[PDB]
Amino acid sequence: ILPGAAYTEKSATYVNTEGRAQQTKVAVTPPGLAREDWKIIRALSEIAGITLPYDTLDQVRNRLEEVSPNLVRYDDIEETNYFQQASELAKLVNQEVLADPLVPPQLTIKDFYMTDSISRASQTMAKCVKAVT
Amino acid sequence: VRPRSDVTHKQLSAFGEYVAEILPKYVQQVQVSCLDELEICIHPDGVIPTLTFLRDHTNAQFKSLADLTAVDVPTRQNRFEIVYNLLSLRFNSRIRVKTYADELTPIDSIVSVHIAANWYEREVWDMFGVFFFNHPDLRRILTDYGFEGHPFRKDFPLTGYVELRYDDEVKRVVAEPVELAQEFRKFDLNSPWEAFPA
Amino acid sequence: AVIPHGKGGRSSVSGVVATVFGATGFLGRYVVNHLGRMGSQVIIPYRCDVYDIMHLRLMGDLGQLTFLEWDARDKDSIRKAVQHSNVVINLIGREWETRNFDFEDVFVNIPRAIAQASKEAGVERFIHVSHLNASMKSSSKSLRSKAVGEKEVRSVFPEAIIIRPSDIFGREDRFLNHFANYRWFLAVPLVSLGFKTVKQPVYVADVSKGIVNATKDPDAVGKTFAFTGPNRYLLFHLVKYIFGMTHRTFIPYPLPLFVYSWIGKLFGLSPFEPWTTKDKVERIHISDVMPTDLPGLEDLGVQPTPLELKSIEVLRRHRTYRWLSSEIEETKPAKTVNY
Amino acid sequence: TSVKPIFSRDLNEAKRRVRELYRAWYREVPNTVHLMQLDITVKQGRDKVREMFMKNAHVTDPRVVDLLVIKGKMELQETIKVWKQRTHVMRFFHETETPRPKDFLSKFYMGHDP
Amino acid sequence: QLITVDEKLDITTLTGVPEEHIKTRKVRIFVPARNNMQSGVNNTKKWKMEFDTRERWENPLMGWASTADPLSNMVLTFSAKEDAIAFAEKNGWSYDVEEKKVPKPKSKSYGANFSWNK
Amino acid sequence: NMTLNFGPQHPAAHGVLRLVLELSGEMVRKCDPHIGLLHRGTEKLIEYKTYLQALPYFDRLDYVSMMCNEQAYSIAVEKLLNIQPPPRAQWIRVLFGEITRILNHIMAVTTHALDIGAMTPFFWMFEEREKMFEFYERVSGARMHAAYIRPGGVHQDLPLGLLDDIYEFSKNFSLRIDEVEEMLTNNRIWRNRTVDIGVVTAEDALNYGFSGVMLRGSGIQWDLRKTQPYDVYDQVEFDVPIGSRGDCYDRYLCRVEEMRQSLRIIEQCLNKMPPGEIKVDDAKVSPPKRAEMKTSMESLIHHFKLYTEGYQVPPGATYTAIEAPKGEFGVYLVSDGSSRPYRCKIKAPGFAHLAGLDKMSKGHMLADVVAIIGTQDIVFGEIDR
Amino acid sequence: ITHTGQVYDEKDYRRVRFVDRQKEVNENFAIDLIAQQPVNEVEHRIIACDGGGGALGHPKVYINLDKETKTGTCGYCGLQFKQ
Ligand SMILES: NC(=O)C1=CN([C@@H]2O[C@H](COP(=O)(O)OP(=O)(O)OC[C@H]3O[C@@H](n4cnc5c(N)ncnc54)[C@H](OP(=O)(O)O)[C@@H]3O)[C@@H](O)[C@H]2O)C=CC1
Ligand SMILES: [Zn+2]
Repeated sequence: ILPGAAYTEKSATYVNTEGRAQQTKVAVTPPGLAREDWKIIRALSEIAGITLPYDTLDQVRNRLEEVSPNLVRYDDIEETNYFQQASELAKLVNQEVLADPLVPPQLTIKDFYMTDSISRASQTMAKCVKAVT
Repeated sequence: VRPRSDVTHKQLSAFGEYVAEILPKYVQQVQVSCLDELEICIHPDGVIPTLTFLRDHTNAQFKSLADLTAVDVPTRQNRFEIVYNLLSLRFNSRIRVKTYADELTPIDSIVSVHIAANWYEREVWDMFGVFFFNHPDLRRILTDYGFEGHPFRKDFPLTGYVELRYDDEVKRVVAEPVELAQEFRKFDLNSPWEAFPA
Repeated sequence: AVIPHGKGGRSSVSGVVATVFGATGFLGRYVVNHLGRMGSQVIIPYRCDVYDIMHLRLMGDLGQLTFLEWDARDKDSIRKAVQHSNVVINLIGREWETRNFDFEDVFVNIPRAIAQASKEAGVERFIHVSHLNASMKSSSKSLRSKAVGEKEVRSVFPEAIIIRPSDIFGREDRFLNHFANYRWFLAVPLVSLGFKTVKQPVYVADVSKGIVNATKDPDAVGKTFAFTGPNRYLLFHLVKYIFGMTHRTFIPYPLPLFVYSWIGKLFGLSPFEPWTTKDKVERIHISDVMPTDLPGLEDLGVQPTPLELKSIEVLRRHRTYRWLSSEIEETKPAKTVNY
Repeated sequence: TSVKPIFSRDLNEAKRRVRELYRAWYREVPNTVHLMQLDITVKQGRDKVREMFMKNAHVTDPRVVDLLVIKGKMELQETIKVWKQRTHVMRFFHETETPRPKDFLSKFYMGHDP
Repeated sequence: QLITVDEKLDITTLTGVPEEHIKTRKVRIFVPARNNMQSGVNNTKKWKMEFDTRERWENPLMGWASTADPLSNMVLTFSAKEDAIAFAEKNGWSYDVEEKKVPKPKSKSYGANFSWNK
Repeated sequence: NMTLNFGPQHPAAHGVLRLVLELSGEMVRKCDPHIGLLHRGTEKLIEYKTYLQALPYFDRLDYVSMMCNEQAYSIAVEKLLNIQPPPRAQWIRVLFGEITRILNHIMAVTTHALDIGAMTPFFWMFEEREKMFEFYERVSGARMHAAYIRPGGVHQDLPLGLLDDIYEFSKNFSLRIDEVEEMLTNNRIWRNRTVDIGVVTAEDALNYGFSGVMLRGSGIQWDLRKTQPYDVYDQVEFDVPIGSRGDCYDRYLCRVEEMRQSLRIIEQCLNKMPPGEIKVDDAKVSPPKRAEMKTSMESLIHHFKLYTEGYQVPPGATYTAIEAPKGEFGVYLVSDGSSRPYRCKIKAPGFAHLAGLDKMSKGHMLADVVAIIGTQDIVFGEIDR
Repeated sequence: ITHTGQVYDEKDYRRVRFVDRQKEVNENFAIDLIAQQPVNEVEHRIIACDGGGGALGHPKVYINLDKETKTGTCGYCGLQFKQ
């Protein structure tokens, strides 16, 4: 068990569905010996010996830049897309859509209240769940 | 409602023009506040000249220096706002002359014009870091002998960075980085609703 | 346990609750210092009056140090001291076996009961302290007894770290001050004229950090580290060097240890903390064991500190009106004899 | 750009002043270690002056350098006289504080925020 | 006569800050948003730059929060984005400015909702 | 030129003053006072506190004169708000303003003598002081450090009966001042150690910003209380005690004379204090009465906001100076529209006076320096702030 | 033990403190004291609650004892009122 942090406890980046990258700020220092997710893996790499290049988070932000653009530019949706070539490959792909109806897993609101880890661990969400049930 | 005496508002305004005409060169703004106080504002170079005229002019004798202070507006390019408040025992009146100084652009010293400033100028250097040329002996007055940093600057932490305790091992008082046992609770107090200016 | 949070200084937490029974003395003053600096919870059992224990209060944050009334002839007192500690450090020792406590008690008897209880309590580690070169067949009843105990302590708290330090010098040291204190005796009586007496001195701080580090280090379990020093010395240079920094004349005078054991007996006779003792004398003229294989201070992280470096601070009080202003580097450092 | 000068028109002239101060401290270190009965070595002390002098070696701004010596000179005066009792001087040596490692692995093992 | 310097006023050497808190402290220049609780907008006017948050461990004796970071409670207020950026550069703190986001104009008219059509 | 630190812990030196001195023989060649042994941050701390929670700092700035200092901040905050206290509160502030002047002078004259070596005057007048403290306590709750004079008037009306006792005392205190005179005013020896010691010219006193008895002692006629009246010190009638041949003895005589003149001002205040309220009626600036906040919603809201957030003074800056017992005490309070101040330089009559120690004690013996620190009433709280 | 049952525990590193010195806890815990308070019966739909003594009580609030289903409880005194 290598405990990590949560988004209230680290200056990490996330991106929503239309690719707008956004930055969580550290509201509270992570608890116990728990540490930021990126460092645990930089440290494991040092013990392993295949050390990762970055050693400070600005450096990891620079790393994100080389693999991907959105990650470094915040609050900035990426305008152009290439739908036409996407279709060409879709046309090549042949698959059968089975007759089974497609159903969202969250059919009613009790479905919604507890999903992720933090949610599941919620006493307030649990009280909400029993109120519905 | 305070007992304003317009008689004053006018007389001090009139002096404000008087000074503005007498020293067109250094006076940038002059205004008599609604609180019945004059606050000539001078270019930093006019420190010596504007004070001297006020200390030694028959129609404006401002013999004693009430205070020399430096507000620090971090936003303002010229961070410090040296303010000199002066009194006239003859005309029973006062005026404040305020200049602007940046961290590394020193102001002249007026110890010549008023020797009262010998200490206050040392106080402004120690707290804010403005430097005063031609000062007889500028050296920290209020802060500790080895203090690093100018304390009243808005960019200096209240608690500071060093605190002192006695260590037995070394049998001598010893600085250590500040570790506070209940941090200053920073209550946010500004209300999101303003007051329609009268 | 106590997860260690903080930046590392006072008002921070390290999670080491540690009973330290002999804190009142010379080394304790140092053991509590680091433990308090680190932020550890320190319970200091005391039987000295509250006025004397005050120097301890200043070291450590509000609530770090707790003082408990304790009597050696009462097992219950040791019981409650280790109730809530997870580290027990034993520094109980004396040079003059007193009317109601003989060397066995101070070294072997008591330090056993203590670790014994500590186990019952479930303390993670115990660090007994016995003298270096405490051969089970050494000349001084003290060294013999101290060895006897280390045998016993291993039974009660198997693998309780044990540290055997070499002569310890630091302000208020015996090793360094005592010699400087022979001034009253115009000449200095030294067997073999101060030769045939190789000794390695260790600064009090060095020993301490090691001890503290031993508590926070895993490797220490079941070890017998022997904090020794950075350089050995024939007792001759040591004595003169001391007198050198003290800037007081030196007349090393040969006197049979036979007759001298008698001088120790004389002071030993004195009621108030004999200035010197039969045993101390023997211990003095007892050479220090070789490096052997036992691990050392640097092993526990604290690189030893040469004697000459801090000697100036320990011996300064003994200088005169003017000699009080001389510094060590204009002074001549004595030669090192490893033998 | 376009900045008024304090005591030195160019870094060159300014450096002259730094040389003087260095000398001053260099000549003073021994005296302090004796008038304050400090437990340090003159060679060690001069090293400290060097370190402190070097710590700011990067600066290339004429105005910043001039203030730095003004401040430096003021420190000297205090130390020259006994205004700064030993506690004050020894603080320069950071003798009691425990040094912090700068190795990443080291910090990881100890502090949440490095 | 004035002298020329192209060196970004850096005065990190005069401010008197410990080395650790000048090279490891990231400050963010942001215009404060409004607690959704209140509808007043007088606290969303001036830009503020705030230093990065640091350790707040519980105190063992009384349970009070304890902090080892001196620049924590310090939030300086600057009237314009340009001036705040300048403070970071000369003091040597790293900065990551966030553009002000002001509510977009919204068209409202009491008559519009009375429309049964829609 | 022997160098010697007068020493922080000097039985004579008030509080803690390191007066490094170079003494040719016993004569003092140079006097370089060191300050800041009591700097505590009072000016920076205030920026982080609301106006009402910074009022207690002013009592601590120069605590011999506990209240008179509070009046200076009060006045300053009232000016910025353009609010003025109710009539009864004004008289109170002048009543306790003067009582405080006596308290300071009893401190200055008797502590001066203790350093000189006369010890019985201190015990004689500290008993009178004690009796005065009790007024403070029965009005504020604290013997000293009251917090009674707040920015909009005083906090609570006088207890029902205080005025009568501030009379009995005043009716007698005179004799107590009279007794001390006998011993010192004309002692064949007080005069010697005090006369012609630390003479300060008139032009030099204005130049070094002395602004206090120190100016008045040199013959310059300036009492900010007559020249620029504050509160209702205008409606009373008192005589400034100007001095000639300004020297330690003359100024002393002046301080004994203001003790006398303050009894004249106190008498009047007791004779003519008006029926009325003791705090402005603007719940905006003054906290609502507790019966009102517990029965009226607008009063609770005003109580909650005032205590939790603050006055919200309109943006501006003012330098208001009163005549604190030591001299001109002024607060330059710059203020943004916020409830907490932006700057509050406290002008301390004392920062200027100490500076003069050098120009006063020249070619003087070690004992002379002790006499001159006394004739400046240096309270290191105001100087160090 | 205490109101909110503070229980430095058998394994805590803080229970060390009480050794040889007692802990501060409260008898007549308040949690149960108002529960011990009788329900103030009233005639009117709404009732006041000065806390008792006016100025020496709590800011006066009016409680709606309108449903016997619930005895209004002034948020300040915890006094239940029985319609
Ligand atoms: N520096 C040295 O001389 C060396 C010391 N050591 C060992 O290190 C340990 C610490 O040394 P140091 O501090 O100089 O020794 P001290 O003589 O200073 O005594 C150490 C502690 O033991 C306590 N103690 C002694 N006798 C008794 C007793 N009968 N009952 C209860 N407590 C007692 C003392 O408390 P109190 O005085 O209040 O009773 C004191 O706090 C010693 O145990 C010694 O064996 C090892 C090598 C060299
Ligand atoms: Zn109620």
